[PDB]
Amino acid sequence: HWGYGKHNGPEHWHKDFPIAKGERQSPVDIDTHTAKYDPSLKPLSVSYDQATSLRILNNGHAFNVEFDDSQDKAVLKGGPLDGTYRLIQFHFHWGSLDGQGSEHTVDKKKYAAELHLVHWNTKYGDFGKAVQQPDGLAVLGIFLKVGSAKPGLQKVVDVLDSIKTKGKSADFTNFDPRGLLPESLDYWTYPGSLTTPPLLECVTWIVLKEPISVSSEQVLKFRKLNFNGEGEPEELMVDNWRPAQPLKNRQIKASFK
Ligand SMILES: Nc1ccc(-c2ccc(S(N)(=O)=O)cc2)cc1
Ligand SMILES: [Zn+2]
Repeated sequence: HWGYGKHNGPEHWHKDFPIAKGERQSPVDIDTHTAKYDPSLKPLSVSYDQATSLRILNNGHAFNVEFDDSQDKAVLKGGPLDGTYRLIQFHFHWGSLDGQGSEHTVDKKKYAAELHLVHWNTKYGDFGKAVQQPDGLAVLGIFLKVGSAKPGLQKVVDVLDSIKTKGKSADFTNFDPRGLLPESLDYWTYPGSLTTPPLLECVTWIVLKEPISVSSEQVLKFRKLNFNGEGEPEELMVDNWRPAQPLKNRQIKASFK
Protein backbone atom coordinates (compact mmCIF):
# COMPACT_ATOMS: atom_id res chain seq x y z
CA HIS A 1 0.00 0.00 0.00
CA TRP A 2 3.03 2.33 -0.12
CA GLY A 3 2.86 4.97 -2.84
CA TYR A 4 3.42 8.67 -3.45
CA GLY A 5 0.14 10.08 -2.10
CA LYS A 6 -0.53 12.19 1.00
CA HIS A 7 -1.28 9.14 3.10
CA ASN A 8 1.17 6.56 1.76
CA GLY A 9 4.09 8.66 0.49
CA PRO A 10 7.82 8.76 1.32
CA GLU A 11 7.33 10.08 4.87
CA HIS A 12 5.26 6.98 5.70
CA TRP A 13 7.51 4.29 4.19
CA HIS A 14 9.60 3.75 7.34
CA LYS A 15 6.63 2.19 9.14
CA ASP A 16 6.68 -0.83 6.83
CA PHE A 17 10.32 -0.51 5.71
CA PRO A 18 12.43 0.60 8.70
CA ILE A 19 15.55 0.67 6.47
CA ALA A 20 14.02 3.92 5.11
CA LYS A 21 15.98 5.60 7.93
CA GLY A 22 19.16 3.59 7.24
CA GLU A 23 22.81 4.54 6.80
CA ARG A 24 22.99 4.49 2.99
CA GLN A 25 19.63 5.65 1.61
CA SER A 26 18.96 7.12 -1.83
CA PRO A 27 18.50 9.48 -3.50
CA VAL A 28 20.77 12.24 -2.19
CA ASP A 29 21.66 15.79 -3.08
CA ILE A 30 24.91 15.93 -5.04
CA ASP A 31 26.86 18.87 -3.71
CA THR A 32 29.15 19.45 -6.69
CA HIS A 33 31.68 21.46 -4.75
CA THR A 34 32.06 18.80 -2.00
CA ALA A 35 32.21 15.83 -4.40
CA LYS A 36 35.83 14.82 -4.86
CA TYR A 37 37.57 13.90 -8.09
CA ASP A 38 38.83 10.33 -7.80
CA PRO A 39 41.64 9.79 -10.34
CA SER A 40 41.53 6.03 -9.69
CA LEU A 41 37.98 5.81 -11.12
CA LYS A 42 37.89 4.16 -14.55
CA PRO A 43 35.83 5.24 -17.54
CA LEU A 44 32.41 3.70 -17.55
CA SER A 45 31.89 0.84 -20.00
CA VAL A 46 28.33 0.84 -21.31
CA SER A 47 27.91 -2.08 -23.70
CA TYR A 48 24.34 -2.06 -24.98
CA ASP A 49 24.86 -3.19 -28.62
CA GLN A 50 23.34 -6.64 -27.98
CA ALA A 51 20.45 -5.46 -25.76
CA THR A 52 17.14 -7.35 -26.06
CA SER A 53 14.15 -5.41 -24.82
CA LEU A 54 11.07 -7.55 -24.29
CA ARG A 55 8.19 -5.77 -22.64
CA ILE A 56 6.98 -2.52 -21.09
CA LEU A 57 5.00 -2.71 -17.83
CA ASN A 58 3.02 -0.19 -15.76
CA ASN A 59 3.65 -1.49 -12.22
CA GLY A 60 1.57 1.20 -10.49
CA HIS A 61 4.69 3.17 -9.42
CA ALA A 62 6.42 3.80 -12.76
CA PHE A 63 6.78 1.96 -16.07
CA ASN A 64 9.57 -0.53 -16.67
CA VAL A 65 11.09 -1.37 -20.02
CA GLU A 66 12.35 -4.91 -19.37
CA PHE A 67 15.26 -6.71 -20.99
CA ASP A 68 16.34 -10.30 -21.46
CA ASP A 69 18.97 -10.67 -18.74
CA SER A 70 19.44 -14.44 -19.05
CA GLN A 71 22.78 -13.80 -20.81
CA ASP A 72 25.47 -11.10 -20.92
CA LYS A 73 23.81 -9.01 -23.66
CA ALA A 74 23.65 -5.46 -22.29
CA VAL A 75 26.18 -4.81 -19.54
CA LEU A 76 27.70 -2.09 -17.44
CA LYS A 77 31.31 -2.43 -16.31
CA GLY A 78 34.20 -0.23 -15.24
CA GLY A 79 33.82 3.01 -13.36
CA PRO A 80 33.55 2.19 -9.64
CA LEU A 81 32.41 -1.34 -10.43
CA ASP A 82 34.14 -4.65 -9.93
CA GLY A 83 32.80 -7.29 -12.30
CA THR A 84 29.92 -7.34 -14.74
CA TYR A 85 26.44 -5.92 -14.23
CA ARG A 86 23.55 -6.97 -16.50
CA LEU A 87 20.81 -4.59 -17.62
CA ILE A 88 17.43 -5.87 -16.34
CA GLN A 89 15.15 -2.85 -16.85
CA PHE A 90 14.95 0.91 -17.09
CA HIS A 91 12.30 3.29 -15.78
CA PHE A 92 11.79 6.97 -14.95
CA HIS A 93 10.67 9.20 -12.10
CA TRP A 94 8.99 12.48 -13.03
CA GLY A 95 7.04 15.46 -11.78
CA SER A 96 3.68 17.13 -12.20
CA LEU A 97 5.61 20.28 -13.25
CA ASP A 98 8.86 20.76 -15.22
CA GLY A 99 10.56 22.13 -12.07
CA GLN A 100 10.44 18.83 -10.18
CA GLY A 101 10.59 15.09 -10.82
CA SER A 102 14.17 13.96 -10.31
CA GLU A 103 15.20 11.95 -7.27
CA HIS A 104 18.83 13.01 -7.13
CA THR A 105 19.41 16.74 -7.06
CA VAL A 106 22.51 18.70 -8.05
CA ASP A 107 23.33 21.56 -5.69
CA LYS A 108 19.64 21.30 -4.70
CA LYS A 109 18.50 21.65 -8.36
CA LYS A 110 15.62 19.35 -9.29
CA TYR A 111 15.31 18.17 -12.90
CA ALA A 112 12.03 17.38 -14.69
CA ALA A 113 12.70 13.65 -14.56
CA GLU A 114 15.33 10.99 -13.92
CA LEU A 115 16.06 7.82 -15.90
CA HIS A 116 17.27 4.75 -14.01
CA LEU A 117 18.99 1.93 -15.91
CA VAL A 118 19.05 -0.93 -13.45
CA HIS A 119 21.81 -3.57 -13.57
CA TRP A 120 22.64 -6.56 -11.38
CA ASN A 121 25.98 -8.08 -10.46
CA THR A 122 26.35 -11.33 -12.32
CA LYS A 123 28.38 -12.97 -9.53
CA TYR A 124 25.10 -13.29 -7.62
CA GLY A 125 23.36 -15.32 -10.34
CA ASP A 126 20.04 -13.48 -10.43
CA PHE A 127 18.37 -10.22 -9.54
CA GLY A 128 16.57 -11.48 -6.39
CA LYS A 129 19.86 -12.69 -4.93
CA ALA A 130 21.67 -9.50 -6.01
CA VAL A 131 19.34 -7.12 -4.14
CA GLN A 132 20.34 -8.85 -0.90
CA GLN A 133 24.00 -7.81 -1.37
CA PRO A 134 25.70 -4.46 -0.64
CA ASP A 135 27.24 -4.50 -4.16
CA GLY A 136 24.33 -6.27 -5.89
CA LEU A 137 23.07 -3.53 -8.20
CA ALA A 138 24.45 -0.68 -10.26
CA VAL A 139 21.91 1.93 -11.28
CA LEU A 140 22.88 4.41 -13.95
CA GLY A 141 20.95 7.63 -13.32
CA ILE A 142 20.43 10.22 -16.07
CA PHE A 143 18.71 13.57 -15.58
CA LEU A 144 16.02 14.82 -17.98
CA LYS A 145 15.50 18.52 -18.70
CA VAL A 146 12.75 19.98 -20.86
CA GLY A 147 13.91 21.52 -24.15
CA SER A 148 14.49 19.76 -27.47
CA ALA A 149 12.96 16.32 -28.03
CA LYS A 150 15.01 13.17 -27.46
CA PRO A 151 14.36 11.21 -30.66
CA GLY A 152 15.41 7.93 -28.99
CA LEU A 153 12.71 8.33 -26.35
CA GLN A 154 9.78 8.64 -28.76
CA LYS A 155 9.16 4.89 -29.17
CA VAL A 156 8.74 4.69 -25.39
CA VAL A 157 6.40 7.71 -25.31
CA ASP A 158 4.20 6.35 -28.06
CA VAL A 159 3.47 2.98 -26.40
CA LEU A 160 2.33 4.56 -23.10
CA ASP A 161 -1.33 4.80 -24.13
CA SER A 162 -1.37 0.98 -24.25
CA ILE A 163 -0.18 0.64 -20.62
CA LYS A 164 -2.14 3.50 -19.09
CA THR A 165 -3.08 1.69 -15.89
CA LYS A 166 -1.44 -0.45 -13.19
CA GLY A 167 -0.78 -4.05 -14.27
CA LYS A 168 -0.93 -3.41 -18.02
CA SER A 169 1.98 -4.62 -20.14
CA ALA A 170 2.78 -4.50 -23.85
CA ASP A 171 5.31 -6.16 -26.14
CA PHE A 172 8.30 -3.85 -26.53
CA THR A 173 11.01 -5.48 -28.61
CA ASN A 174 14.05 -4.05 -30.40
CA PHE A 175 14.27 -0.91 -28.33
CA ASP A 176 17.82 0.44 -28.23
CA PRO A 177 18.62 2.08 -24.88
CA ARG A 178 21.74 3.72 -26.39
CA GLY A 179 19.35 6.33 -27.77
CA LEU A 180 18.70 7.53 -24.20
CA LEU A 181 22.32 8.38 -23.29
CA PRO A 182 23.90 11.85 -23.28
CA GLU A 183 27.21 12.48 -25.09
CA SER A 184 29.42 12.46 -22.03
CA LEU A 185 29.76 9.60 -19.55
CA ASP A 186 31.22 11.85 -16.81
CA TYR A 187 29.62 10.78 -13.53
CA TRP A 188 29.30 11.01 -9.77
CA THR A 189 29.18 7.80 -7.73
CA TYR A 190 28.25 6.82 -4.16
CA PRO A 191 26.90 3.78 -2.28
CA GLY A 192 23.15 3.83 -1.74
CA SER A 193 19.80 2.12 -1.96
CA LEU A 194 16.73 1.42 -4.00
CA THR A 195 14.69 4.61 -3.99
CA THR A 196 11.36 2.77 -3.50
CA PRO A 197 10.36 0.04 -1.05
CA PRO A 198 11.91 -2.34 -0.22
CA LEU A 199 14.63 0.39 -0.02
CA LEU A 200 17.39 -2.23 0.11
CA GLU A 201 20.91 -0.93 0.55
CA CYS A 202 22.30 -2.80 -2.46
CA VAL A 203 23.06 -0.08 -5.04
CA THR A 204 26.22 1.50 -6.41
CA TRP A 205 24.80 4.69 -7.84
CA ILE A 206 26.37 6.14 -10.97
CA VAL A 207 24.76 9.46 -11.86
CA LEU A 208 25.71 11.15 -15.14
CA LYS A 209 26.62 14.84 -15.03
CA GLU A 210 25.17 15.62 -18.46
CA PRO A 211 21.36 15.65 -18.63
CA ILE A 212 19.45 14.59 -21.71
CA SER A 213 16.86 16.97 -23.11
CA VAL A 214 13.31 15.82 -23.79
CA SER A 215 10.44 17.88 -25.17
CA SER A 216 7.51 19.24 -23.20
CA GLU A 217 5.24 16.96 -25.28
CA GLN A 218 7.31 13.90 -24.36
CA VAL A 219 7.12 14.54 -20.61
CA LEU A 220 3.42 15.50 -20.90
CA LYS A 221 2.79 11.96 -22.14
CA PHE A 222 4.50 10.49 -19.04
CA ARG A 223 2.00 12.54 -17.03
CA LYS A 224 -1.00 10.90 -18.73
CA LEU A 225 -0.18 7.54 -17.13
CA ASN A 226 -2.20 6.31 -14.15
CA PHE A 227 -1.18 4.97 -10.72
CA ASN A 228 -4.58 3.20 -10.52
CA GLY A 229 -5.74 0.00 -12.21
CA GLU A 230 -8.32 0.01 -15.00
CA GLY A 231 -11.84 0.68 -13.74
CA GLU A 232 -10.53 2.47 -10.64
CA PRO A 233 -10.70 6.23 -9.91
CA GLU A 234 -8.15 8.02 -12.13
CA GLU A 235 -5.06 9.24 -10.33
CA LEU A 236 -2.37 10.57 -12.63
CA MET A 237 1.06 8.99 -12.36
CA VAL A 238 3.03 12.13 -11.48
CA ASP A 239 5.53 13.01 -8.72
CA ASN A 240 6.66 9.42 -8.34
CA TRP A 241 10.00 10.55 -6.84
CA ARG A 242 11.50 10.16 -3.37
CA PRO A 243 13.17 13.36 -2.07
CA ALA A 244 16.83 13.59 -1.13
CA GLN A 245 17.86 11.58 1.96
CA PRO A 246 20.62 12.32 4.53
CA LEU A 247 24.12 11.67 3.14
CA LYS A 248 25.32 10.51 6.57
CA ASN A 249 28.72 8.81 6.49
CA ARG A 250 29.23 8.89 2.72
CA GLN A 251 31.43 10.61 0.16
CA ILE A 252 30.33 11.33 -3.38
CA LYS A 253 33.16 10.76 -5.89
CA ALA A 254 33.48 12.45 -9.28
CA SER A 255 34.98 10.81 -12.37
CA PHE A 256 35.95 14.20 -13.77
CA LYS A 257 37.82 17.37 -12.85
N1 LIG B 1 11.38 -6.57 -5.57
C1 LIG B 1 11.93 -5.37 -5.95
C2 LIG B 1 13.31 -5.26 -6.10
C3 LIG B 1 13.87 -4.04 -6.49
C4 LIG B 1 13.05 -2.94 -6.71
C5 LIG B 1 13.65 -1.64 -7.12
C6 LIG B 1 14.58 -1.60 -8.15
C7 LIG B 1 15.14 -0.39 -8.53
C8 LIG B 1 14.77 0.78 -7.88
S1 LIG B 1 15.48 2.33 -8.37
N2 LIG B 1 14.28 3.40 -8.49
O1 LIG B 1 16.04 2.16 -9.68
O2 LIG B 1 16.34 2.77 -7.30
C9 LIG B 1 13.83 0.74 -6.85
C10 LIG B 1 13.27 -0.47 -6.47
C11 LIG B 1 11.67 -3.05 -6.55
C12 LIG B 1 11.11 -4.27 -6.17
ZN1 LIG C 1 14.17 4.47 -10.02
